[PDB]
Amino acid sequence: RHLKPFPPEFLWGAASAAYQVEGAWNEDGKGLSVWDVFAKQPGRTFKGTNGDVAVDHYHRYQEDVALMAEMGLKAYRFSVSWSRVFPDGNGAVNEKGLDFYDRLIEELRNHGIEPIVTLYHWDVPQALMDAYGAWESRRIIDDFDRYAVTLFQRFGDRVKYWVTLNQQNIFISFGYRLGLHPPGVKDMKRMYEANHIANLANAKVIQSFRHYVPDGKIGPSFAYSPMYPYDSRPENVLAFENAEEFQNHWWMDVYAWGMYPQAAWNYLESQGLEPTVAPGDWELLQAAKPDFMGVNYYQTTTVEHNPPDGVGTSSGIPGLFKTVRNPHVDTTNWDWAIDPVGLRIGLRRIANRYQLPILITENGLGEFDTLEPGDIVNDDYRIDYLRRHVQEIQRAITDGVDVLGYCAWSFTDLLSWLNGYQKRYGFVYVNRDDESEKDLRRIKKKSFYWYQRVIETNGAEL
Amino acid sequence: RHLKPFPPEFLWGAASAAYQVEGAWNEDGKGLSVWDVFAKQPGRTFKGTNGDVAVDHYHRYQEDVALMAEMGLKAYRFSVSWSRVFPDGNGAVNEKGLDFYDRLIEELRNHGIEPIVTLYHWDVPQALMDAYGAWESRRIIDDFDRYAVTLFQRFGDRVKYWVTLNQQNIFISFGYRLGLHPPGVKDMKRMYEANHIANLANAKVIQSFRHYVPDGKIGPSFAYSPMYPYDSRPENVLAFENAEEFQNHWWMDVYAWGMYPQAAWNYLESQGLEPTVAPGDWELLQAAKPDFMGVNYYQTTTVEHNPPDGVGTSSGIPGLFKTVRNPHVDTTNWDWAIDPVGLRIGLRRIANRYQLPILITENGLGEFDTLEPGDIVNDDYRIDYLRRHVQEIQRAITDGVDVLGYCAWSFTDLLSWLNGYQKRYGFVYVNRDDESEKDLRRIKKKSFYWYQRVIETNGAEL
Repeated sequence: RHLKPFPPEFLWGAASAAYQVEGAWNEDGKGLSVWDVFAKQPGRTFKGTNGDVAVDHYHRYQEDVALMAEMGLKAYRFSVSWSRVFPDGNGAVNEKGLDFYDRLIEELRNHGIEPIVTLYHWDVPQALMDAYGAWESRRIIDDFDRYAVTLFQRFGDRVKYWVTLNQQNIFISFGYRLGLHPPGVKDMKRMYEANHIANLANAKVIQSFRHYVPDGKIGPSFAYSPMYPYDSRPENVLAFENAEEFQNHWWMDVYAWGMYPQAAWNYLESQGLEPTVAPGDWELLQAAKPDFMGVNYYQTTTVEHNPPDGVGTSSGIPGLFKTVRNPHVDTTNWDWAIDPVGLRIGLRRIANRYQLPILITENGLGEFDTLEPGDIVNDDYRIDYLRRHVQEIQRAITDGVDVLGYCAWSFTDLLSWLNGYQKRYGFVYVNRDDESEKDLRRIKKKSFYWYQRVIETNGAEL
Repeated sequence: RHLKPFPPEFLWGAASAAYQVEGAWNEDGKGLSVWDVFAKQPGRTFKGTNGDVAVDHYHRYQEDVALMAEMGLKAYRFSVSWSRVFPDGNGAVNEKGLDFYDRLIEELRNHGIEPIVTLYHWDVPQALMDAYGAWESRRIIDDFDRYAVTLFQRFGDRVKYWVTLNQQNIFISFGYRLGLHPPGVKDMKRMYEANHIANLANAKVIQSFRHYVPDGKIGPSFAYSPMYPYDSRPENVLAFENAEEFQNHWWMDVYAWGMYPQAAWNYLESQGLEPTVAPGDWELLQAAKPDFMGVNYYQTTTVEHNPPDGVGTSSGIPGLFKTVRNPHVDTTNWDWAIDPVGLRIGLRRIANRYQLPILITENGLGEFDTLEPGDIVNDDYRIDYLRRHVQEIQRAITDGVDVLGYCAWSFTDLLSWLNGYQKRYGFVYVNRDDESEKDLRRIKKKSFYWYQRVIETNGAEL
């Protein structure tokens, strides 16, 4: 057993999200997104940081793409801001907004970089929330489809790889169960209704894609934390079965097969939480097969048995499972797990269950970076993290998983949703902080040159 | 939470296998099976025990069925001895052989017991082995199909439930990898070829069944030991992924989906062990969907990481996994785990992966029963084992698994393949041992009356 090489056209990539990078929040006719409004609620974000300017990629995209070309990136995954294209969500298309993405795509294409367009990264126009509650209304299905079709028509000739909803499980759960993200709701019944509507929207746009981009490849991207049982106690293995189905299959089985898993469905039904199903829903969900599963990966989760009066720090569902710290994985300086083998396990699970190729749409290390004199940022810790994950991807490929590419999170430093700028993810440091924009200058970190060498050798030198 | 009741037509059953019970090995024109010949090789079986007489069910079937009716069995699962029906495997049908099964089916029906006919329990006629190597030749596909169709034509009007191959993973692995069962070969390449041919034979007969028994239900039965990781060490979870796929999905994915899992396939191909595929193979395997998955269950298996220089007591595959004792389950007197929750886990896994109904075709406890004065057998240990498993089945039904029935192994004591008679499995003790058949009298054990009560109450007291 020697390791297989990465395939010749492997998409070595890096990624961002529109609200986190663009700025220009009110320029060129752009409408308000739910995040523009949410982040301006006092106390919501660290030091009141928000996306008004972010790292100003909207104005600095030429420099950023030039840096991507210097690195030799094979692919750049970005999201399109719906509120730039339809400021009111529906209604009139904004040609200024589409023209930004056209210029970005042209810059990428002129440097030989594959664009990977992500339709949705959490920024539905505020006008749709006001009009009908956004993801809680079936009205969004057609509005999202009209938006996606517009993008397919404008860019399908130049963009082969598309992601639909990015981390639906996050925007739905954080928005409707934990109340951390818009709309700030804590209501499981509403969460599962909005989730079902998002599932229908995903399926509808994949159907549209088959018409407008017949040679393209499309898929949703799932924030995947593979579950582990704590030990071989039967009750803990059963907790693992419950958790993997409830947290992971609940989304990925719908994406791949168009069907919710039955044990989870029956539990939700027993709680009065299962979504409302309309005639035609199952037919639509089953008729929208993706070309790949997108995977956003940071860590695994370990679970154990949870008595019916137990946990609802540990989280879980009474009678089904609760989380427990895994003593067998490392942690970051923020006490989150580092588990590169877990990425191999997740890739293996997706191939084994769904036989789908996988695009890793997000993986990276957030850490304080120190800017040293001479514009030097020594981030060996980020190189170590990325190296270990890429090594495990190579082992998954050797096992037989079809991995289409790997998008490191992120290309440049970016604004986090709630925590400001100090925990940085980029290959490229952006000189700004939570207090001021400074000069917004871009500074290549050591990891930039490391990844440049990874790409040059197609992953042979890590 | 309220447990669901066992469904109104739940098949409370018990089971046997032809070679293990019938005797009459050379009567009424029956041809030699591979087991008739194999068990007579010196040293092959304990004390030279063999199936010449076994417990003489061929002559005593009326008494045995009368005991089943006294117990109130809803179903009796038995296997048909191919060599009674086609003494040479192909060629001329033997009407006396069919007449035995006709009389057995009529006896069951007259007592209100549902027959569950198992086509194949390891006893291919020796003439097919002599002519072409039995399961190593594609010739067996049509010969097995002709045998199955004969049974469908004669009995399809009276038998709704059919099992095709019973525990293919055992007869193939023991016959061609471990050399413990006929033909006594130890050659992994030959094992995987014979296994592929058995897969095609299974699919072919299910296809034929659709033509001849339009209201029937058919499926294969898999000897399922669900795998557990030892703990939440990533390498042990990975070992579990490898083990569940290689040991379990390798068979059940072919049965349910008509496809071998890719990581296991690629491992075999790297060893030069993958089977030879002919045009039409995938089409046939994919077009023969079963109505249920049959499950033979005794215990789970716990696994841990196994370096490429490791185990090949513990067993495993270097670089994939190795077994390890599970400290969290009880054990039988033969180091078998007792893990009723593991049965719930296995049922949940089959429902979650394949959405198939499940017929539990075999589950039971083997122990050295003592015949006490007054013809009393106090087998409280067997009652305890069965009770715990039936309770876990009810929990699986409550979770949403469609369990069609439960066949306790076995109805009467029977001959084991290699280990004689002393480790007994029956509800009904048979007075014989390894040295002689004694008088073969049938004696109800305490567990007989326990299960009688379970059936009478439809499980409602457990």
